[PDB]
Amino acid sequence: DPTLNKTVKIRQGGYKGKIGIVKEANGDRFRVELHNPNKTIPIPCSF
Amino acid sequence: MIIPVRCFSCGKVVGDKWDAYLRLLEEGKQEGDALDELKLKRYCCRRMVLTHVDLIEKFLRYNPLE
Amino acid sequence: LMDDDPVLFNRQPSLHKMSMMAHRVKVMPYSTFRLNLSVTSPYNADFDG
Amino acid sequence: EPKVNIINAQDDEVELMLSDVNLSLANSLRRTMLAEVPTLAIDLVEIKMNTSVLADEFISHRLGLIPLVSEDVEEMKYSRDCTCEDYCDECSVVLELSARHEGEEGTTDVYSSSLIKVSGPGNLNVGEPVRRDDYDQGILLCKLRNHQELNIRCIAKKGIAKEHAKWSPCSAIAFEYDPHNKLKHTDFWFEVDAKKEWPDSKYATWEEPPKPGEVFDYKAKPNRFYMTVETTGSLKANQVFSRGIKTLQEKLANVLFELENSR
Amino acid sequence: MNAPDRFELFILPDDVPKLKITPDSRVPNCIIIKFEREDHTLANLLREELALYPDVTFVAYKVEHPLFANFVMRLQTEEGTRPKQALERACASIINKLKTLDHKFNEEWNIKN
Amino acid sequence: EDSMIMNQSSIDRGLFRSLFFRSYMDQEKRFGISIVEEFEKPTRATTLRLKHGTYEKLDEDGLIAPGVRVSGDDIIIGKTTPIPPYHTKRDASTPLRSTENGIVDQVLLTTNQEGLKFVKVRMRTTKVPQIGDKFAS
Amino acid sequence: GVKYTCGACAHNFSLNKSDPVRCKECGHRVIYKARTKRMIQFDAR
RNA sequence: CCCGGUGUCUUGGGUG
Ligand SMILES: [Zn+2]
Ligand SMILES: [Zn+2]
Ligand SMILES: [Zn+2]
Repeated sequence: DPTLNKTVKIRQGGYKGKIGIVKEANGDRFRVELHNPNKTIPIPCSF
Repeated sequence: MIIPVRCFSCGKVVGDKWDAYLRLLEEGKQEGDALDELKLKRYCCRRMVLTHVDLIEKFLRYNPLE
Repeated sequence: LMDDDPVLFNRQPSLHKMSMMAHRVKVMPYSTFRLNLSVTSPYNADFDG
Repeated sequence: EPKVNIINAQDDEVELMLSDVNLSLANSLRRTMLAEVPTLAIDLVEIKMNTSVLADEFISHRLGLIPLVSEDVEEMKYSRDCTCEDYCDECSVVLELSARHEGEEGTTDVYSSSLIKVSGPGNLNVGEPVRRDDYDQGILLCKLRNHQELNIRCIAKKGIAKEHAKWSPCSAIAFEYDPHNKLKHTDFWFEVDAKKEWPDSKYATWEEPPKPGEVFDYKAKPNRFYMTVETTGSLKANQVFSRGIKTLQEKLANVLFELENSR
Repeated sequence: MNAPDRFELFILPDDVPKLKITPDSRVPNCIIIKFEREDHTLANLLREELALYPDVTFVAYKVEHPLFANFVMRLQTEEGTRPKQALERACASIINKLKTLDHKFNEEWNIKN
Repeated sequence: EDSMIMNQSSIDRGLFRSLFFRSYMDQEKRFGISIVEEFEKPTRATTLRLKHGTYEKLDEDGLIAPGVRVSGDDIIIGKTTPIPPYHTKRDASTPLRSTENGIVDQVLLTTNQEGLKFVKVRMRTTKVPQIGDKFAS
Repeated sequence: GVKYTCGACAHNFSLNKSDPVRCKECGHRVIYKARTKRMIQFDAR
């Protein structure tokens, strides 16, 4: 999986337009460490 | 640090009235009267301007690192 | 941990046996433990820190 | 049957009397105007350079509080409801700011008037920085000294005050009724004589005093509600009262829809 | 760290109905209505309106916990009327009063313009 | 019982909000004539007993750069120590405290009295009042 | 390679691993790393 | 190709 630790932008949902980093990519549901709030969200790969 | 944009308690914008307040004090008006002229009638808004302390003038005196 | 699970709750210093009573857990947002106000007395607890 | 009598009016505050309604409706109108009337406000700040003495999120925090012209916001969509990828012209306004101080002396004050609208919805009067006059520099954001620069890109979005108070279209809402306490909803604290020790309402002369020998009307209800709606300039005062009523209608309409669909 | 998202006050999850009606079979003709993602703002408005209707014998609400934006209303009507229908009537009355109220403000506003 | 209700809108406009700063210091130690620790981004192939956190925020000089957000257990200063008698070094890096987050604000690089390299990393975050925080008149 | 900044005269320059820790212009021995290339976003809340 | 952990002894100030 060559998608971990690379910078990401979210294009759908309530967090649309925010920068983040892929913290964990087990399967389908990613963990993005969103730059804004101090938390790591669970998010689907379509987003 | 620098004048707040809004009154904490009620939300009326007070961040555009700081310059006007300092000028009125040079002309010899008293603090109560200066606030009156700016139409800050509720005492929640008055505390914001009357008790702010402008520290940013001090921090700027430190020569830019870059 | 989930609803209705019993847990042992305890506030030092334990001076007598009602310093340790079992409560039912109710999961809630924020970062404090919540107590119904009528149990503050046996723990000699208050909310000043 | 509801009646309104406007006591005073100007651009940013309307003082008015509201009558022949229930207390609960006057209160729900008060709450709706504070909390649920949409406005436009900065919600994302991209800092490409900030060498001022203020911390990055400190400056960003002030930006969120700047009131923006929100007149045409009803035709605009929420970001969370738009079918597009990322952000486009239909769900956001883009603003830009760039300041710098050349010279070894003096201070450059960065004001809200330097916020330049770059992109936004076509022909919609939104995303414009509030200004009293034309020579009014506006809200102080930062201060700069030699070689210090501030170059930021701001994304403004539609939102409501339930999420964050910066989207609130109103400051205070003055509100009172029954200036002579005929309904006896309060029991006055006094040392010697209650009437001399409590000041008069500013609407004491709009309602006659209670007759000394007059009997207690246990059937009287609150019926006249005087309120003043001040705004920040993000919306005009007449729009806030109108859209408060409009917003409250759709919420009740949505409840009505759900009952006739659940069968 | 444990603060919930503030947008959860008004945005409805997809698996969660905005409105849920259940019976209270302990007494005749009584329903429990659970409102999701709503406040005192909506609830108090409906409650007083309903109480002035002659065929509503009981109406009440509670916001069980301010950290969760919901409330639950209890509504009992006499044998003739069906509670759910009566709720629709209360809704339409208030929409009408606010429509009237919006109209009368507009008229008075132009005169002062 | 001595708690208090605070107006959430006042918090939103900035009431009692505060900055918080933490500085981390590290330096290279000497173990012999030419045996010194070295600041670098440690390669997984050559260094044993690596930390579990991510190393992907370090630049090539072994130091993280200002402006990057960091979370707990992330490495912000990479340093190795050689193993005495390839595959010769051992990690001696410093992770961010597990309970914290924020933005790297400024990185000082200099040398100490003994001439070896010396760094300080200051991290800033903002603490917003919430349920449980203490106040007093 | 990596951008730095002189704590005295503010000249910018780069250094690799081998070079001594000083400013080329004035010899000042206190230096600071430059701002990262990546964009930073804040929610203005 | 699984598993994967790092400190001990004292001093000073707080919290309840
Ligand atoms: Zn105020
Ligand atoms: Zn859009
Ligand atoms: Zn120099």
